[PDB]
Amino acid sequence: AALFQEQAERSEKLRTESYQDNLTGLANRRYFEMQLNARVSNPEQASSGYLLLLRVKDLAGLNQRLGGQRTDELLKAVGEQLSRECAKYPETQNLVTRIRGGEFAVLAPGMTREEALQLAQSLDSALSSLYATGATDVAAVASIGLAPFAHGDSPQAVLSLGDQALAQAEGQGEQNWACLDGDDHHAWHRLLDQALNQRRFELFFQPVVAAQDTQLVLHYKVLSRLLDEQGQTIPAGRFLPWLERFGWTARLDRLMLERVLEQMAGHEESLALNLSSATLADPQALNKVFEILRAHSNLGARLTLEIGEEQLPEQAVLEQLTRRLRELGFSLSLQRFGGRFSMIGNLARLGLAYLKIDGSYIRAIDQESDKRLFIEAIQRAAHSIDLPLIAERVETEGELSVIREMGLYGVQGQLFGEPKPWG
Repeated sequence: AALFQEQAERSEKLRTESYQDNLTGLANRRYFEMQLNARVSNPEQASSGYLLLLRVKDLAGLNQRLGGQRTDELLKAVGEQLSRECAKYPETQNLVTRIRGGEFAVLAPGMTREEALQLAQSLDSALSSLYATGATDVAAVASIGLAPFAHGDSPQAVLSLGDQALAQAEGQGEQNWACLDGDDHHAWHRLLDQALNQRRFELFFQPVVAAQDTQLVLHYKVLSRLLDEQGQTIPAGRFLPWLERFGWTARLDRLMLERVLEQMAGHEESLALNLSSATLADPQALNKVFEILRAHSNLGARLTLEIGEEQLPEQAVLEQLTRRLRELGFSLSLQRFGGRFSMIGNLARLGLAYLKIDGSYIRAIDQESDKRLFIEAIQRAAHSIDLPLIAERVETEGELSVIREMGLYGVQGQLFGEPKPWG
């Protein structure tokens, strides 16, 4: 659509102008902070992990002794070297940002300290190449601080740990890095291998309603809750990253799909359900899934699968996945969508039930222009292709009225019910 194509550049220009640091291409502090604030809040995204704070040694000195232009060039030079080291860790993806000239950060949710230690050294070792290069004249180049943050730690709290690490690193004339101070690594292992075998995850449901008619329910997202010794539940956030460090994620989709598939034959409502990259990465349990889908031909209409915008395979494959699905009469959509159209290309070609907007963009839309603006930009470019839009993490009576002003299709979030277990 010659139309779509204009509105999908106009929307991506508007991402970059808003959330992209122009120099390095990395996220701006604004975006970054929106993520931290928005992740801690979210039971399914939080929050064990690590924080990287890097400050470059002697900004001022560098500017005098080398002048602004060759200084700017330098931070480009590190943006890169940061990304390069942070590739190995996917969770970090999209979370590498530059706060202030000379200072950058990476949120690495669900990161092992040992991983952190290794990351710092590799990064530190890699960072020095710049000095030799002639890029900087300070040999130590930059200071590296890694703060470990527990989940349930407020973002402000999380940042504060980071400042200490950087400072700790700074007060060290031997090395340039540091990290503050499992567990337990094997307890999680055993607890999880176990619960999977024993089919011991519960099915939680969150309502998704029409934005126009709040009373009108489009579908219930099925979230996951791990059980523990006392049938207490544990939320996707805490445990998910542990499935990954262990490779058991596909195990879960497979389970959580057998359970949904049965339970749906208890009623007639419409559901929605995650589908990991790790089930798509593997071709063995991936295909399992279609077979499960094939047997239950009947419910394809009532079920809808959901990938994270980050977890996408190649548009080439995606086309394959979206199609092979439609054949089974089942629907597909995207979640944690953040306007990276350039990545999809073939979107209008896919035939998605909808896109669920990462909700990091929703919180305080009424009150925060740049967000409201960026989304208006998006609905417009997905209106054209009659691809419905759903907002996650709507909590406030206000945020809602702004979406009705925006004419999005639908809403999900604390405002319409936390996730619970109704059938």
